[PDB]
Amino acid sequence: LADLFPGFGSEWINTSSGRIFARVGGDGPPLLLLHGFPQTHVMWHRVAPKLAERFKVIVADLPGYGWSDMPESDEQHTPYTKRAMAKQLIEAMEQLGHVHFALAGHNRGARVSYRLALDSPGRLSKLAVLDILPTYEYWQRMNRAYALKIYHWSFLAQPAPLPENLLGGDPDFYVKAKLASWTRAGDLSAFDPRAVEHYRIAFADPMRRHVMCEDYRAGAYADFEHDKIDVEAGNKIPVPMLALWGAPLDVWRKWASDVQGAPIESGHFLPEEAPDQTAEALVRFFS
Amino acid sequence: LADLFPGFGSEWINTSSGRIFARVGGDGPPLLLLHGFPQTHVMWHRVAPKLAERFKVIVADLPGYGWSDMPESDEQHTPYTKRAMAKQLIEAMEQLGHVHFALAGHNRGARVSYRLALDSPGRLSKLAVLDILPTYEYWQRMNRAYALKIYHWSFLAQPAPLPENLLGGDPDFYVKAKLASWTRAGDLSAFDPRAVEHYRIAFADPMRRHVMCEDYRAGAYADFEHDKIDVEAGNKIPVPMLALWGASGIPLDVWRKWASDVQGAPIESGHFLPEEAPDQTAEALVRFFSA
Ligand SMILES: [Ca+2]
Ligand SMILES: [Cl-]
Ligand SMILES: [Cl-]
Ligand SMILES: [Cl-]
Ligand SMILES: [Cl-]
Ligand SMILES: [Cl-]
Repeated sequence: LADLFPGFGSEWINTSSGRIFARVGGDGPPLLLLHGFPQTHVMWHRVAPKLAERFKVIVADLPGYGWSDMPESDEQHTPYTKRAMAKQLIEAMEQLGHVHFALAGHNRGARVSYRLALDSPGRLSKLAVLDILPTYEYWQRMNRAYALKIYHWSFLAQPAPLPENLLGGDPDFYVKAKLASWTRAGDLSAFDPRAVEHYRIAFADPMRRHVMCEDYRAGAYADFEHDKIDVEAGNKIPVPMLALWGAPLDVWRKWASDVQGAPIESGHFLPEEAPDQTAEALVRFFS
Repeated sequence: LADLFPGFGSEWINTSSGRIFARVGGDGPPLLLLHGFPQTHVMWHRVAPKLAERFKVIVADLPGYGWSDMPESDEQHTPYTKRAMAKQLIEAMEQLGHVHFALAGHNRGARVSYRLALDSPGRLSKLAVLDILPTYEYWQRMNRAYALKIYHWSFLAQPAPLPENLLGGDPDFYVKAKLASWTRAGDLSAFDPRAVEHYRIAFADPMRRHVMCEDYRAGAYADFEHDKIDVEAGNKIPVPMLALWGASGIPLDVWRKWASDVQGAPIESGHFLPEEAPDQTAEALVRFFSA
């Protein structure tokens, strides 16, 4: 497994729920970067150096993902809810003395990030979300077309052990196919092979796959209900925020009072498919 | 594999799309019985002997299922569309000299049946559909709760080889889980173990699993489009129809939008009416088809 973060250290950060693994590099204002599914912190490897020219960059594995410890889940999926994950990452950031920081997230990590912003806006100076809409919005959009496109939101949310059983036959296939299918190219050619190996190794562990299913179960149930409370109360994120998407601002303006955004010429995996454009947009925004 | 239709004959019926396997028994007016997923013609074993007291009963494996041949599919899933399956079964029935017949279907076979009625109503005297709504209706209701409660429509419809590869590591566990999950009780107690073995052996063949996925792909795409044309156009089935459904399975208001002469009732059952509630299902069918 390759070290794809030149000039970054490696830290296990203690919390009350378990250690968070992170790569840490740079100097200046602090910036946390959160990956999603089916990836690890490594996804940020093409953009984190650019950001570290200006910021102290913390590139964390989500709770239960990568090298982070796996808290024990429960019937309501609680440690893998985005509220819970956000609380754990706030604790981790406190261990570093960061109580007000910038945050960028992608995929599940972006969901942690907007939930963090809704629950604890004082923690964030600025927020960026990469290629997502709020969980509530995806569920509200879940007609035939969406059910077919984002089938994994309901498949992975089926009660255990259904998805776990199926995934264990040929995990490597599935992860590689999901990586590829979500890119513009529809193959793996946008990824560094070393990064793909990180993703594959993580996905090969049944306990790590189980976490991912718990994350999607939370996405279908508690996360949805947490979002629904905010939409019903008319709550909006006050934190200055950037929404980037792969070629949404209308949607985010319903959720956030100070939001800007732009399409990036990319499939889903912006930091790997479009690293120069992504980095430039993030540096400009967070400066 | 057990013979679950003692005294019925066996036929392999040629069509332009491949052979249809059927068990054939009884005497009287012709009645075709069509199973669905993840089953075979054996699902009817607890009702067919009762029906054979009153009808000439033809218990067919769907195109690509059980012992029927498996036509090669195409990009539009054409042979596994309900339109195409219905055409094929019409040909098979003509080979037996049945150009006007009664028809009952369950699950995918019920979808073949109502599509047959929409395309070729003159073929049918009467039709029964067991524990289904039209494909269009399933998709139109789609929202979070249905996506989560009923996920396999979208999963099995993903482009190949995604579901095929996921199903190939441990097929027995998935087929058994689906059979159980759709019953009233959530276990395998409703089924004869010998029938389960038929289902398991069918599902063990990767080519048979590919057909099932193609059937669900058709269900997401062309079948949905075919139904959409009919509902939008206001076309209704004129054939007298029975909708029989499980109280723990899926209606008559829905069907009335699709059919001009429909009656129906629930039965206390999960989805698998002919196995879970065989006496009641047999009686309901005998009454409807004999009246
Ligand atoms: Ca002949
Ligand atoms: Cl996501
Ligand atoms: Cl056709
Ligand atoms: Cl069905
Ligand atoms: Cl249905
Ligand atoms: Cl009964």
